[PDB]
Amino acid sequence: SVALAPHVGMGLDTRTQTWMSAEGAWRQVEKVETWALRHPGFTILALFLAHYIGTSLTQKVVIFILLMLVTPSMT
Amino acid sequence: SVALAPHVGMGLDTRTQTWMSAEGAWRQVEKVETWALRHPGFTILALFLAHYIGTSLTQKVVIFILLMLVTPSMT
Amino acid sequence: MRCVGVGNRDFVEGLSGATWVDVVLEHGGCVTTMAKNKPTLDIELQKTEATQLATLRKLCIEGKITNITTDSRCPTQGEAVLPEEQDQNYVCKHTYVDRGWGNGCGLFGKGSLVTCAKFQCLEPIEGKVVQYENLKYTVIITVHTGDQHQVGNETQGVTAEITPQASTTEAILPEYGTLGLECSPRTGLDFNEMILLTMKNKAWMVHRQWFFDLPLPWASGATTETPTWNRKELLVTFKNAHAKKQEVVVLGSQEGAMHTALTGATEIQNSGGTSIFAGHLKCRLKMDKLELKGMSYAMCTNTFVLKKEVSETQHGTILIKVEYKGEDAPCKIPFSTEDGQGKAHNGRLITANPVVTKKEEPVNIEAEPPFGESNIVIGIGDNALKINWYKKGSSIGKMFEATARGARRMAILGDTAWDFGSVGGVLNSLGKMVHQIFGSAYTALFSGVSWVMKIGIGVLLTWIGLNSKNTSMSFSCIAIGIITLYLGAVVQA
Amino acid sequence: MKNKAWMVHRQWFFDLPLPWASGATTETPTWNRKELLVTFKNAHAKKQE
Amino acid sequence: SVLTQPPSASGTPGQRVTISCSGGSSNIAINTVNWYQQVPGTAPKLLMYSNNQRPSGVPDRFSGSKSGTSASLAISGLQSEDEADYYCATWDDSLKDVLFGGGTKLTVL
Amino acid sequence: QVQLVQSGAEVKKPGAPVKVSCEASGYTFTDYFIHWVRQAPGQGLEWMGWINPISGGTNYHPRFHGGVTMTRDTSMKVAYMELKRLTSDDTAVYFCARGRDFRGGYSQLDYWGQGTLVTVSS
Ligand SMILES: *[C@@H]1O[C@H](CO)[C@@H](O[C@@H]2O[C@H](CO)[C@@H](O[C@@H]3O[C@H](CO)[C@@H](O)[C@H](O)[C@@H]3O)[C@H](O)[C@H]2NC(C)=O)[C@H](O)[C@H]1NC(C)=O
Ligand SMILES: *[C@@H]1O[C@H](CO)[C@@H](O[C@@H]2O[C@H](CO)[C@@H](O[C@@H]3O[C@H](CO)[C@@H](O)[C@H](O)[C@@H]3O)[C@H](O)[C@H]2NC(C)=O)[C@H](O)[C@H]1NC(C)=O
Repeated sequence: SVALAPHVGMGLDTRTQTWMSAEGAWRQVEKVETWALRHPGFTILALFLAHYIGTSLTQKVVIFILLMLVTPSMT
Repeated sequence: SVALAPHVGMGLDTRTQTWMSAEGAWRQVEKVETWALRHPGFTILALFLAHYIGTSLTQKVVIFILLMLVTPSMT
Repeated sequence: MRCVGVGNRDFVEGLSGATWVDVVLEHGGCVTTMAKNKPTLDIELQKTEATQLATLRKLCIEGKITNITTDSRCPTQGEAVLPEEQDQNYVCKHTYVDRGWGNGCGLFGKGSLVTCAKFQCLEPIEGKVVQYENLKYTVIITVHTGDQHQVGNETQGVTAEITPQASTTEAILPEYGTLGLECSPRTGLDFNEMILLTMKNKAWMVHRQWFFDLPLPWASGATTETPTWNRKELLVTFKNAHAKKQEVVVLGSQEGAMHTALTGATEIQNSGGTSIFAGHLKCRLKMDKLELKGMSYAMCTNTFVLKKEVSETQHGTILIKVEYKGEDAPCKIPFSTEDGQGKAHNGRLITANPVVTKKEEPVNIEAEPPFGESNIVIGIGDNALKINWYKKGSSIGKMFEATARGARRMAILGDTAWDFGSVGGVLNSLGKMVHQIFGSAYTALFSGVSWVMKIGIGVLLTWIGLNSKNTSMSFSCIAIGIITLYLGAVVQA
Repeated sequence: MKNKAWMVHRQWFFDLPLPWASGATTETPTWNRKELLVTFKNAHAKKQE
Repeated sequence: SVLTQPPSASGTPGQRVTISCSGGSSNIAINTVNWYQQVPGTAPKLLMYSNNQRPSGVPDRFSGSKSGTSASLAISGLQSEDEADYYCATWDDSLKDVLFGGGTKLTVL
Repeated sequence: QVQLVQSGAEVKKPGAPVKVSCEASGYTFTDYFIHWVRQAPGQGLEWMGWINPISGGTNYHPRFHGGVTMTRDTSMKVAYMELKRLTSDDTAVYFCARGRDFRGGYSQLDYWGQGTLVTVSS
């Protein structure tokens, strides 16, 4: 494919190993983390957006985590 | 692999268009759209989560849209 | 004894009124059965194969751009056209370019500019399907007769090719009888929509809708000589630099992108016919005619000697290799274990009833001692060989490990794990039905959710359950949080 | 690469995951991080390919 | 672009004669050139299976390399038995096809 | 050893399809290429198209797409090329050659056959 929609989580799994598990386990996460360490500018805006949206620490945390996670994965 | 993390927003602005502006302008939204059309199940879960966490209207809609964007991209 | 030391085996001891026990044969994992009066024999899946592959949606992975052509029209007198554009062999798309006295127009204005290119097939990647009829399953059967060197032997056994036509088969073992096999290949895997995506020298398992969603141009998939592609614009891009001309590039080779894409697909082997590994099949064993050899054999009285070292395998069972020293070819081996110098005789002889077929070379016993330090004797008399052993662990540890193993079985095997090792109990069937409806509703929600996203969703729902008000808090918290966390912990494996 | 060229921001030209070498064109490049490209698959227990 | 090499004459006394191959910025300036000599009327054999590497051709006297847009071959101690047509072929990567040359009628006196 | 028989030369009439068989044994045929280079009398030889036996499709020279077709079989390790249309132009001997899949080796035609010859006339 365009390698943007990996064939993952289809549910039709078996005891045997998949094509690539040791790397696909952390591929997307490592992309997000290298993004975040490269560019901290988005973090300030994400913190502000989570903070000034109606704030209960549950809501603030979930909004901040999602907003900091979505932009890197889906640029 | 390297197919992930394009430097779409890298900021080296230019007047002429880029390598693939036409496709890259919409490929991510295309991935999300085809993921949603393939799998309708996540919509119910996102609606449930937003409805039972969103205190207000705007918080609910923001939570719903972020959840519906992150998961297809994180797939 | 093909089952010894496989790291995935599981004991399925039990029978029923008419003596059937069902078991799901996970590929690469062998199950072992026991009974009060039946021989313990070992079952392992092998080589679920197919024939007569049907091909559809032959994809394209690399292009080739030839015969670059372009046509321009003067501004504001209609769009440019090319008679060559209609043919399906051409990719063509028109942008706008400013046209001037410097490039021969009538007046300054934006004008259409079609540019067409001859897309050519190169290195197609075919994805075939399997007619459900052609699925073929082979199950090997090894009985626990100790031979000289039959420990974990893989060629030894009796094959039983089980196909959906011959759902029921016999199994003529040597001097034991006929083991009956009732099967249900319908619920093995949803092969109504799998596609065998064959790469250069590799082939895989994929879901149907995902395969139709590969963003590459596709062909008819038939055996035609001149394929015609569709959505050809994907593999070719048009470079319009600051609106002066139009050039076309073929966008390289998507091979590595594909190899990175199929991050959750399984593997098969492509060598002539394809033997698709990585599948499970339930089989209702029939123990009707199995009879123990040497039931009436005389129990010999002489000293035994330990040829090979005692060595215990994983999850609590030990191997004893002993050669009889005497004169009774039909001898059967005595056995008894006494811990704390008591008469408890606790434990189980995991092998049915070992017998020395021939004196010269040992027949090797297998047995499972209790957790505590327990001695094991073999023969009879003062010189009777006695072997000490000390198993490490306690009963609660075994219970915890069994529970974890069962959870791993349930998560991967879906709704058929309740059929595993069953007797037909009314409680078991009701549990299977309830778990089936609940799990179907559950997986309907999460069709396509990943490792980390499932973990995060589980955390979020366990939190929303923890702090909620009304009595739905426990149901949501326990059910969804535990299920999602335990699936996030063990998935993609 | 091949007959085409590009301009990419330098900070982004080391973080894209691929094997890399000294670029001394000495005909025997010892590639750093070879593990990233080659992938090992271990079947259900048993052998390794 | 497309490659064109010239036909030329030579003599049986040993002398360096250069079969120059000229191409473009997409076909030979970046890729490995391949040199072929054919005994006329039969199957051509391969003379250079890399840029400057010969598999089993006449050693120590057939050696050449490429410079920028041009590739060249040098022959030393050329006798009569070397009467052959010499071909330079390079892989074009823009048109996704190899680009064989017209041919040299290398005649040796 | 590794070689290509290339069957025997045959000559036909215009307006009919001709076949050129080309078998190469002695090595694993799957990995390597077959190139099908044409050679005219008193003219230079030009290459037309690859065929990957294992999974490959036709990748003709731009001059020859829709003019020729290429097929193959893996069991017998033979590559087939046929001429769907014979004009007066194609009067030459057609070759076979083994090619590598290396980017620098697309032109690597190490081994050649005898050369099946076909000419067209009334
Ligand atoms: C797994 O099962 C196979 C099938 O039996 C075993 O092969 C067997 O190996 C034994 C050796 O322990 C062979 O017996 C010996 O044969 C030689 C002649 O080669 C003879 O001189 C000896 O006196 C003894 O009889 C036996 O013939 C052979 N059976 C065959 C090949 O069918 C194998 O050893 C087992 N174990 C493993 C780890 O593979
Ligand atoms: C795609 O482009 C290629 C060139 O890039 C076109 O090939 C051209 O094909 C024609 C006939 O097949 C060639 O004409 C021939 O020229 C020779 C020259 O000696 C002449 O002797 C013959 O009688 C014949 O007229 C033409 O030269 C050739 N162009 C080249 C080699 O540059 C091909 O036709 C194009 N395909 C299309 C437009 O569908």
